[PDB]
Amino acid sequence: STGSATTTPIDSLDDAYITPVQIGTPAQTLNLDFDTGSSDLWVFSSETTASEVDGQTIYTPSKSTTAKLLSGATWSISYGDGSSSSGDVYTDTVSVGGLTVTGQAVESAKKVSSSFTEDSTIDGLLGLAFSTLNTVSPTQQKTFFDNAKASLDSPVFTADLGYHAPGTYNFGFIDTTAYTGSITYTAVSTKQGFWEWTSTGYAVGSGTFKSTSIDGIADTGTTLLYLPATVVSAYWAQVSGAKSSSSVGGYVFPCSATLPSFTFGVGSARIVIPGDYIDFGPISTGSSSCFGGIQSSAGIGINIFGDVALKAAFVVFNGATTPTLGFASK
Repeated sequence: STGSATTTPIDSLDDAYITPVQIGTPAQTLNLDFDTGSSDLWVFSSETTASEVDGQTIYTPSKSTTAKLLSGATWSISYGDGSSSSGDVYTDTVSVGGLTVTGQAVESAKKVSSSFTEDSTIDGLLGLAFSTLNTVSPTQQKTFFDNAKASLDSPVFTADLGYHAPGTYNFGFIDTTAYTGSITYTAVSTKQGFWEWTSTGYAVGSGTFKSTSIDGIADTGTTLLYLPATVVSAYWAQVSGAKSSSSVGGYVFPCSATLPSFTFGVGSARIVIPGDYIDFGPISTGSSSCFGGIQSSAGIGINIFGDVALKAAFVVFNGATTPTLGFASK
């Protein structure tokens, strides 16, 4: 089997992407944030504290003839950005882009933190990291991809995120028309439960490539590109007037600037992030200070290849017995 679903930016900055997912019988379609940095499929629901729901579409398990309470199971997750959610668990039928899993754990939120309530466009998350990170207790549950894997034509999914435009998540096949050149594959460590890999270096604009190992994770659920402070300083030094602002929380730059590109290495291959992808717009409405899309990972504890980096590539998440990651230009 295969599946193919369009993923759409939630706003004009590409802050996140939502993908429609069918849950239950008859189908209840919710728009979920596909997240290669976590391993829980959770949804706003009829059980979510009413004051914490503000415009999201909710899953109502009592209206699904295939929903079953997973007796005794609870979940609670805290994400790297300080957000959180928790609740109980149903199993139900879940379909993405024509690919159907029966008996998928659907984690129903009883509580969500403020940033989730404030994002009316995101009805929940669909985790695509390794199932070892799933938070369901006392019986850990499998991700949608892990449940689908055995049935897929090939044990892979691909992320093709758009810049200021829709893109695609495919399951079970590699669309050879969706990228240019060849796909370069690179080793993955699953020891922390993430799609963790080592970039071979970077370049700023038209500058020379610096060969240096940069360990990090491919995280579709993170908006920006978080890299070591040395690398980030080298980038912003090429933008007149750019500076790190403690009050704003990162590097800012004059909105009148033209940003240089940023290249990262994948083996001997190179992925180029155009300068425009690094512009996240005014820090507040009407400001002439703009927020940068490349930020320091110091204090996060890990480097993160988030959407800014991933949307410059066609990315293969190869879930074979020994997982690997593939990157192609597009």
